[PDB]
Amino acid sequence: MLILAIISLITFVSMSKLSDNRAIIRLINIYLILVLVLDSFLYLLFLNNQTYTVMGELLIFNSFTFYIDMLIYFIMIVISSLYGYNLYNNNLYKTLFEPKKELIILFLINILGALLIVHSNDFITLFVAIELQSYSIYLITAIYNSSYKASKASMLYFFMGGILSILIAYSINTYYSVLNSYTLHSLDSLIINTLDLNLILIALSLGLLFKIGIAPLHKWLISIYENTPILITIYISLIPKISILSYLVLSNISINSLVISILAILTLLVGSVGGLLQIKIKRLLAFSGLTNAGYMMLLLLLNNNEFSYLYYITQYSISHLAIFMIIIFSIYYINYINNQYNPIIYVNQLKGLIHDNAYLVLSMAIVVFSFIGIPPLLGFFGKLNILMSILNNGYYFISIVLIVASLISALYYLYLLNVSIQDKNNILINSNETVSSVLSYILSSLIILITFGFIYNSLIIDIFNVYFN
Amino acid sequence: LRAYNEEKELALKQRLSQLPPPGKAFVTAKEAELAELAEIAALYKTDRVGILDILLLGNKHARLYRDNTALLKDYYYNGRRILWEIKREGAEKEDWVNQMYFLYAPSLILLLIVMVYKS
Amino acid sequence: ELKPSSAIQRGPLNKGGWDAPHALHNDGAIDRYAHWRTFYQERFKYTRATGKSTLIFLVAFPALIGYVAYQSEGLFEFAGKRRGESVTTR
Amino acid sequence: IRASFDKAEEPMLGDYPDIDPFPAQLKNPYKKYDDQQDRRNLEEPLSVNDDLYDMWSPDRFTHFKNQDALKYFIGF
Amino acid sequence: EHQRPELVSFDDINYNDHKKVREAQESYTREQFIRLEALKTVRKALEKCYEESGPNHFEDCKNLAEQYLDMLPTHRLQGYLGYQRNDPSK
Amino acid sequence: MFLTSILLSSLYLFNRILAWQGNVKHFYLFASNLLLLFIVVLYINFNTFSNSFQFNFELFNSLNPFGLSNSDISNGLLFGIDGLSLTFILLTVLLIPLTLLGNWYNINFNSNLYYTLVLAIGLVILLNFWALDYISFYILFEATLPLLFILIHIYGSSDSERASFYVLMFTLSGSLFMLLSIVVISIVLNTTNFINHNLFVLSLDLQTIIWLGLFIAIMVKTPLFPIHVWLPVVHSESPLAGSMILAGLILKLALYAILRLLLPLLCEAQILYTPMIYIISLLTIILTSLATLRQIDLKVIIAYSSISHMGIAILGVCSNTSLGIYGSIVLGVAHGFVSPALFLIVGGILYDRYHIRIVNYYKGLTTYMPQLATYIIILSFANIGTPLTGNFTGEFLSLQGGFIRNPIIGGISCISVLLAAIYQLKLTNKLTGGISSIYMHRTNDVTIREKFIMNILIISTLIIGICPQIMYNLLYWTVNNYIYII
Amino acid sequence: ALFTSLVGASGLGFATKFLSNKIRLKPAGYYPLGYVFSGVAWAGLGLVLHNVHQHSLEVLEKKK
Amino acid sequence: DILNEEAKIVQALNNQRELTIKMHELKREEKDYAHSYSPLFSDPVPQGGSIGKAPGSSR
Repeated sequence: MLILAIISLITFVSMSKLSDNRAIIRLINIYLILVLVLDSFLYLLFLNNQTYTVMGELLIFNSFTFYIDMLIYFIMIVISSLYGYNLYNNNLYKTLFEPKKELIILFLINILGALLIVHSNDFITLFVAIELQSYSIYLITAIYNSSYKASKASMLYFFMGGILSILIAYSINTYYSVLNSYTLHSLDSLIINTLDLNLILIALSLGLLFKIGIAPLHKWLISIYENTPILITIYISLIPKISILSYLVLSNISINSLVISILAILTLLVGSVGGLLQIKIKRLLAFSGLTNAGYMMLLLLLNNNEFSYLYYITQYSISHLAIFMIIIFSIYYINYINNQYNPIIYVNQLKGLIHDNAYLVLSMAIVVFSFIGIPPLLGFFGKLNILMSILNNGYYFISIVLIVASLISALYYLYLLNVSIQDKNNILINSNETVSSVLSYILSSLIILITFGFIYNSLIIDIFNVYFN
Repeated sequence: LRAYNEEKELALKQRLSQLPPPGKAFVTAKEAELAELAEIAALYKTDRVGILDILLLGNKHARLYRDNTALLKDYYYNGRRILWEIKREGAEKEDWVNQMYFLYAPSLILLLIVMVYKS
Repeated sequence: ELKPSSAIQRGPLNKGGWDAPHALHNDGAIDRYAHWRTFYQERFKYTRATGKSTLIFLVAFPALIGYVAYQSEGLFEFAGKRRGESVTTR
Repeated sequence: IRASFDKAEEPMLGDYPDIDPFPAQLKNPYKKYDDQQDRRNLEEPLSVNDDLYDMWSPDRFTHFKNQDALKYFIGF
Repeated sequence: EHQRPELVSFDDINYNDHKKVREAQESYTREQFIRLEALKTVRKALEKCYEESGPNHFEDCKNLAEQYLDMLPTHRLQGYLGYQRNDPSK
Repeated sequence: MFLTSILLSSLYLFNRILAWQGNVKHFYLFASNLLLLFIVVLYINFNTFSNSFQFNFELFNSLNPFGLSNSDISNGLLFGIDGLSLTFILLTVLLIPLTLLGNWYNINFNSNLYYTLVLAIGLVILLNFWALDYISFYILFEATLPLLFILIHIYGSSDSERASFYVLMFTLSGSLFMLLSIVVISIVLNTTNFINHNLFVLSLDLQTIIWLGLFIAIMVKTPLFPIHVWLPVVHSESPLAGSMILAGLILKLALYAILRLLLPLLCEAQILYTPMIYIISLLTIILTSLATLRQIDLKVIIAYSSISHMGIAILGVCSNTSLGIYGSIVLGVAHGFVSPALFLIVGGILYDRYHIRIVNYYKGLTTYMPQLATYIIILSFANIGTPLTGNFTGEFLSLQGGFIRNPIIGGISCISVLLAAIYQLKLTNKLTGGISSIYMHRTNDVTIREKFIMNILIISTLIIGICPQIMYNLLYWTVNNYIYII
Repeated sequence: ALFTSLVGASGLGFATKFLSNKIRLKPAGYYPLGYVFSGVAWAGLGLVLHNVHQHSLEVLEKKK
Repeated sequence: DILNEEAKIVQALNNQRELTIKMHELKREEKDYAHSYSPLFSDPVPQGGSIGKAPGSSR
């Protein structure tokens, strides 16, 4: 029902003025909510990992991908809900965070692009959809055009996206140059014995992966993720992660990969140490985004990992999502604002956040504890079940470099809290306006999920056991 | 039935609004102001709370009570740090001593008893 | 142009509470002594004396105890003996 | 400055003044300091390794030299 | 009341139900205390031999004294794990 | 219906005490005090005749996410006790209002924050001893750490940033290496349980490396030699109750963990590997206790004192003998008594009076506070390990058990009685003697509450010192339950 | 038990309004009617999720 | 009574263990074509591109 939304709504936006831009996004917010609520029951379409191949050996719908298919709608409700609702009713928050005319169109185009990867059996549908989401992120970076860093980052993202376009296409071309298929029934543990399809599927993997921030190709996504405005990055550091990683975990095309393991080690190492000497918050946050995809590279190596993947996805797409919205709240209390597109940069600027409220701080504190695996949190059991999959198949040195990465990570995650609870010398006593209710209520929801998410630890394991097998 | 006073508590803040700060109230090293204030300090001791009465009421009454008791706590202890204040008698027991000598210590003694006889 | 909203009315923080009178006349020499002490590691370096200490207690002393413990592992059995019985197991 | 470890503690300090240590017990008592209990005037720059030159430091007998007195004891 | 629950071996009790396993652990435990009480009682008697004897305790209760010193290595807590975690004749 | 309505009433009572009173400092004490009577009535109906775990319940089951469950299939979180598990709860609950008492006239800044935090970390370490699964024991083994980190960073003395960092850093370091072995045994056995595992064995080479995980977890948490990095400089900037609850509870919690986790399924590897323990154990006694003698900060001496007992405790743990286990428990409960009273000596009384914890300011304290000086000295004498205080009663049994397992390591271990005394009396006489220092105005004496905490803690040492058998009616199972001398 | 699960899910919703007020710098009880709405919706998820889990278990029972 | 309670609990946990270990075997079990790909079209036989087809291509 994405296309059924899009074809109506672009007619609707074209027939609309410029002041309706909040209300269209409010409509799409409620729309995606009702898509999830009124049609949730399609998990009943299987009972024993019963997998459908739809549109004739082209799409693949299954037990697994239905989850990510729900997840992207769930996060898009939040992202849309940022736009459509004011933060405050101020002059500042209407010359900041005012969406463009075409923006909400480009999101559902991107969600079409993201879903047509995870549901794709064919390499051709893969290629069309990665071009689709690449063009999506090209525009969504370049749409806030009157910022020099925005256009510079759009070009920067563009050329590496073009290299990975041609590299994935060359991998598909080479796989076709040795085989007359494009699907993945042609692997089936028999050609792997007798044909060197290692290097070709490895080169497929690398080309798919280097749109993430995989550490040979390291600095450029980080330069994007700071040169973007503070709003767009909370969308574009999430969707290209969980789209293609759900593809790559769905089809384990590189098992016992010598290449992916070494790159996973180097990913965790340079992300953890790259988070260290940095005072720009978008940097720090993007390196967190790197190391968590570092864990994703570990989950790429295994065989039959649909638990630890999906659980760490719904971990990450809540916690990583929510810490942005916390520092989106935090820019009201700061004392210096530059850069209309990108108000906070320096982590120094939220120096006295606890003498503003205790509760945004506590909510920030538990989610930054959620990145480091603090055991009563939902963020913990992700790393726990990763390691229950790691030593399941003997990635021993990978496990100990995971521990090194977790400690060196948790050093810089606490740097936020080192800043956040200190003296400020100029404390708030009375603000006139409040924060718009249900916008903040979403953050309350997303944080009670993280704190009280070990409640449904048992029931998600039962749903895992019945449905996914 | 410890039901506290309403209108007196309304009138208490009317006195409080005219009062000088606690950081002033005893910086004068007589009783032109001392005689009223060290009997205002008895209103911290006067014990009108309402055991059941606090349950049955509203947040404005609670906030008004809280500001009252805060300033009464101030003027109770500040002139105690200077000098009712001009007295010297240790008969005021303390705050914590209710639920520790009557709960904590006898339960600890009971714990000692049970550890002896269970042996 | 971009300054935060006027509806803050922020006030200065207090520590909260009472100026206790200073019951201590601090010695600047004693204070800089202890502040020199508690951050010793920020100026620590390697010398010959450092190397002597870390030769002994980091390597040599545990190797001495390792020569004691593994060589004398389960030898002695001092439970109840007799005049003439062996004391060890080896 | 004085002892072996004292000269072996010199290159650590960066901003300490490096005074000469001297046992306060071996200062005379008839000078009138601030701390008559410790023979110490108030703003006195303390020694690096103070507590071997405190009054609370051990006694440090002064008649025989240490290395010399060791010979007398082993001779007995 | 002085109850007497039964003794259960660790041989042939099918180490899957917690009932028989825990009963066997407690049985081998409480019986070991019964074994300990022999040492305690003979000590209580041996000191009384020393009390009455004066000088001739050397020849009065030499057998009682070496009885104590023989019982000493074989009367102590020894753990139910050692018989539980292993099997002799294997 | 009724048990639900209890909480439904109590939260409303809580909201109205929030409304009328400003501080819930009274009602925090009121809850934590009733926790005694709760646990003591649980102690009354305790069956001493059962190694069997008595008060069992499950949380977070499938069939009941929120609450109690009675099923034939259970993946939840088990809870239950015996003895060993029990006394430390009893160590806890007679301690936790006291530190909650400990800051009564102290704070004067965000109190409803601070006392909630102090009570909350203790409620976590309550259920640490109720836990029965490796997951369940782990998941509140670091639920401490959030509200420990906040409690150190705010309310720190000075340079508390480094202190709060280290109490995260090294604890988290050992935390992960605990979790490694937890994951390995949770996929080999697929039972996190403190019940089933006595039935299970491992191969010797596997049992080697999982011990290598768990042991350098506890090497962090009970600080052996590559750790006690953090132990000085986490006490030395901690606020009062946090330092007290650390040295009274967290150390003995890891001491409980090596009894509970390691020993009963590490039977076949630890007989190889106790000399590896004993090298490090004797070393972290001798080296730390010698390092006490040149310490300028006042609280840091009591910190290294808290090392020097646990070094004795763990060799009695791994003594593989009877007296070592019982000595380890009585060392744990006695040090959890005597040590937070010493933090009342440095951070409790004195730091409120002068805000400076340097030793050299403080001499001649007897002349203006004699009835402080009494509580100075006899508490110090308890820290040495005089008899009639339980400290020597623990020391003697544990030194004896360590003498059993290897006699020469115990013969050099015995000098710790000297080495504990050297710094303690070197501190005590300098605090006691001489003229009252010129730096020092006469301040207020020991208050009623600060007499009162000391009155509880010293008598709690003396009860065990006159009779260590006051708690023997619990442990006598677990004195047997962890021996593998076949 | 279904009702005991519902009580916990509605308690989660009560915490949602409780947290949201504290970011809005409101008091604890500011807009009480919202505690009803959050009291339903999260409880509604506990309606759905437990109805999932019921429907899970029987499937396993039909494979024996 | 307490031993009966623990009999129930330990048997519940062994039911849990022998639940999960079996479910792990249920993961790594060889899946049929009907579950793995489309349920209908039970053969994988492609037989595609039928306009210029030649009699004799099946084998």
